[PDB]
Amino acid sequence: ATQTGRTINGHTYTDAPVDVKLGPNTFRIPANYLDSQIAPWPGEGVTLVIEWPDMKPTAPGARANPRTNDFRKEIPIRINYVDRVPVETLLSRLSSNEAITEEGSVERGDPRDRLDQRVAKPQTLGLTPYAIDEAKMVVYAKKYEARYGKPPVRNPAYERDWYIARQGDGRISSFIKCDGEEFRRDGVRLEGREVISEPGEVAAGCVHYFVDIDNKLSVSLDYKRAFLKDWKRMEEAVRDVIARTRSK
Ligand SMILES: [Br-]
Ligand SMILES: [Br-]
Ligand SMILES: [Br-]
Ligand SMILES: [Br-]
Ligand SMILES: [Br-]
Ligand SMILES: [Br-]
Ligand SMILES: [Br-]
Ligand SMILES: [Br-]
Ligand SMILES: [Br-]
Ligand SMILES: [Br-]
Ligand SMILES: [Br-]
Ligand SMILES: [Cl-]
Ligand SMILES: [Cl-]
Ligand SMILES: [Cl-]
Ligand SMILES: [Cl-]
Repeated sequence: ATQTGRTINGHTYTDAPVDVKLGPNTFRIPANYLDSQIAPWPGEGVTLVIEWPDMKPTAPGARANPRTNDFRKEIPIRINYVDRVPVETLLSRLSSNEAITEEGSVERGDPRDRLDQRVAKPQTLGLTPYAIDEAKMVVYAKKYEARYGKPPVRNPAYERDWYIARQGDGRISSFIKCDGEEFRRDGVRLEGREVISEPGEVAAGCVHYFVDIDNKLSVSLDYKRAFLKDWKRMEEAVRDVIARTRSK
């Protein structure tokens, strides 16, 4: 309860901790982490926000309208208690197509949405890029056309670049999908602490997944592809929050 921001519509914004339930655990999260900067929205899970480049929360109340922070620096963080699926296999199930294709359908053989049909690329930023295998699309498009009378649609929005990081035993520990350079340009540029946008350009986006197996949490970040180089500091900032705020 140390720091104080504006008072708007009667509410004085502070960084005082707020009790947040995720499964059976209670996390005492400084209010200014929260998307609302007051209390969790109704529903399961919570949304936090951190700010590029130092992965610190928005100053208390600075996101409240009229905002005083720079919205282009925000990185929204959806944290969920995982109780509908196994947390230990979540990242492998997101990177395949068992859920979005029917058992034994032509679409279950789609190489685009299965990690085990994509092609590993050379490491960069500690990530293994995984690319679409156009040779497998030829075979797929044949059985798809012969069975529907139509060649399959190559919609660039659903042909994202994928990135994988792994633990020593091979388990997936990070999974990131980004708009391809064919779908979207970066739409912003960075030098130092500040990000200024390119108008008429839609910023390329990534979604970035990881889990906390011990707390049974999934974490989903949505951020501009221009921020991708700092993916590890983002994980580090969120895992520190999770570690520090959990009520022992
Ligand atoms: Br919230
Ligand atoms: Br609501
Ligand atoms: Br302020
Ligand atoms: Br779930
Ligand atoms: Br390599
Ligand atoms: Br997709
Ligand atoms: Br895995
Ligand atoms: Br993990
Ligand atoms: Br922007
Ligand atoms: Br998405
Ligand atoms: Br904290
Ligand atoms: Cl509280
Ligand atoms: Cl919950
Ligand atoms: Cl590899
Ligand atoms: Cl490995």
